[PDB]
Amino acid sequence: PRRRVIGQRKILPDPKFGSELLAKFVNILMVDGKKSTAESIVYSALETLAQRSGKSELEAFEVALENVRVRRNALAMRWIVEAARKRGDKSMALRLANELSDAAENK
Amino acid sequence: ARIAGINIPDHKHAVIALTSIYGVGKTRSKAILAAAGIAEDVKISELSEGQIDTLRDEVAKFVVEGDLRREISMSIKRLMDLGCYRGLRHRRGLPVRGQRTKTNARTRKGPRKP
Amino acid sequence: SGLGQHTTTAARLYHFPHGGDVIDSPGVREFGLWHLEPEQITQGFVEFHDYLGLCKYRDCKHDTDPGCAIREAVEEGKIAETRFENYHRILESMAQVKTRKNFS
Amino acid sequence: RSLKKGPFIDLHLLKKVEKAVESGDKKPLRTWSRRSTIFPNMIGLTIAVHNGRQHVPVFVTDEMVGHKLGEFAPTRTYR
RNA sequence: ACGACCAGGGCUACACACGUGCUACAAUGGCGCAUACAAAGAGAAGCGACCUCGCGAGAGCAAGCGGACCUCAUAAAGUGCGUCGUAGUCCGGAUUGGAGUCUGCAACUCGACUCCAUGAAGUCGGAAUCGCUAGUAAUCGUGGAUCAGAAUGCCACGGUG
Ligand SMILES: Nc1nc2c(ncn2[C@@H]2O[C@H](COP(=O)(O)OP(=O)(O)NP(=O)(O)O)[C@@H](O)[C@H]2O)c(=O)[nH]1
Ligand SMILES: [Mg+2]
Ligand SMILES: [Mg+2]
Ligand SMILES: [Mg+2]
Ligand SMILES: [Zn+2]
Repeated sequence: PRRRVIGQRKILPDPKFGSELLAKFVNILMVDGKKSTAESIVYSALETLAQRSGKSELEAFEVALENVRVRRNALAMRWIVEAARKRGDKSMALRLANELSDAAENK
Repeated sequence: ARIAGINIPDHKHAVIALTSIYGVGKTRSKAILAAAGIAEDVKISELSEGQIDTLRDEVAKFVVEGDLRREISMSIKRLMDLGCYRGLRHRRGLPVRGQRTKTNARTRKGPRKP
Repeated sequence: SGLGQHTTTAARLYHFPHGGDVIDSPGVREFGLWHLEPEQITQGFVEFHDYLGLCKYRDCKHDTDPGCAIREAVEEGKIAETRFENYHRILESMAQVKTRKNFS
Repeated sequence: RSLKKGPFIDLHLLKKVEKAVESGDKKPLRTWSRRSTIFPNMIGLTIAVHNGRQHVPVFVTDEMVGHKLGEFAPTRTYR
């Protein structure tokens, strides 16, 4: 970093929606290299956000992303995941869905 | 519902509620429900009194009560009153079956004090 | 004016009228604590022997650590606070004497 | 611990039991077999069990049957 | 005799201190059923299938194979369904008792493993301190050396990432 000035890696996007930004979101929640169990929680959390908390699933995540703002998007997604773990609900898909609901209404 | 195991099981599933009796784990609770004919996911609700007393008879083969406390205790009293080496381990609160006593003996020794 | 002078030399030997000897000392303002570890500083005080092993952690600096039972004994009043504040002055002196190096 | 096909006992100590039954009880018998399984024909005898430097006599009791002679002799002195 | 032989004991002790690890404190999980995908090695005083018995550790019977053939050897995470619903719990497994397997002249001091039962502390850890810039970190299992037997250590190997 003192001499070695290089860029940052560009991972493959979301296979479901074609979103580059959502591919970085599932990697933060992913622990122990478990991609298969991480993306199932994120997909089920957004479907709760889409069907019962407002349409335009890709736009509904962006409104929740906008209030908590490369590094600006990185710190915003990290604050959602880490605050979702310390909640009172039952599952990780239910906790992160309520965090995106609160971030959409900036509270 | 009061069993011969007088301590009242919690109002939950059958294989979990039988575990609260001293001397019935997870495996033995499965053996009683298999011998009686009651499913393991049946709660205390709808478990009729004709289905509770048939669990009293199946558990009656095993002594699982404060009477089981004294039988474990007097088995240790057989060791300590005899004067054996293993009986000396129980009287001071030291590990018996080969655990070291340099460090990491906190369960047997009790909390630390210099 | 407000100080003391060390006129008499190192040590002169005499005898008691009953028995034993006397040894005079110089006027000394020196503190050599290069001997051993700060674990031995904990052993250098009498009443602090009986209060070891009572704090939260097994290792403790006893100044900025939460739950120090030795600090609770000073706050209770069984240990005077003059001795406690001077105790960490000994520990902060070892942050100032040790600086260059010295070894025997 | 040990398998059920035959409880182990040393041959020299088994000979010491047989003469003790016929000729009656004697002075406490010094031995080194800390690994022998106690049989019911030994009840009443006093066997001196070696523990590293000395021999400690052990009066055999009825409920000692099945145990080892090494379970009655501490090998270290603690203070 | 500072030599040598043998028996037993000690190297594994216990009021404590320190460094190094494993498993945890859990719903990104626990358990039950169903089920998919590895690479790299080891094997003749050895690996030991199939069949049969035991809840199980295993045992009996008994081939194949000095081996790209046969055996260890069904990889585990994952996937699908059901369950528990945030608690000292169907978390976590310590400790202890009882009943046993196998190794070996011989498992008390001091072995491994299975079964039943018991269910400590612990609900994410102060000052301080370490590793790591990519198939890396993290995590999942497998194999080997040592070895009659005795791996949370070490050496390798892949899976996901
Ligand atoms: N008023 C009074 N003066 C005293 C007393 N004891 C000593 N002094 C005085 O104090 C002074 C110092 O005494 P001194 O014994 O020489 O001190 P020191 O510690 O030996 N000095 P040094 O360090 O040179 O050896 C002397 O002038 C002495 O007379 C006392 O009880 N009362
Ligand atoms: Mg029970
Ligand atoms: Mg558990
Ligand atoms: Mg580098
Ligand atoms: Zn303290």
